[PDB]
Amino acid sequence: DATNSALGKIQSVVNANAEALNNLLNQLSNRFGAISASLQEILTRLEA
Amino acid sequence: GLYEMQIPTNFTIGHHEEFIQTRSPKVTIDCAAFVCGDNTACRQQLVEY
Repeated sequence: DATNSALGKIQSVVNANAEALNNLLNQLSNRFGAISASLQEILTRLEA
Repeated sequence: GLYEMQIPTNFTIGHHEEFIQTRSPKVTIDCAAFVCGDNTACRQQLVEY
């Protein structure tokens, strides 16, 4: 309960892993295409 | 007893040399600079990536 170094490292590890996964999730929003990151928006707007 | 003297006598001392790498340069890359330079128009697209 007094800024323990091990707890610091433990939380840092947990956070780092969470960040890695969130970066991957956020990747989906990249919109590499010309219309939308949402497949449904592409599919229901463009010609087949 | 004969053998230790048949082999170059007096217990003569010679030498060898060896080398081990252990390291490499600390290469670092400014991802954004690499992809886009001072070109603001580029950086404004790059942000999505």
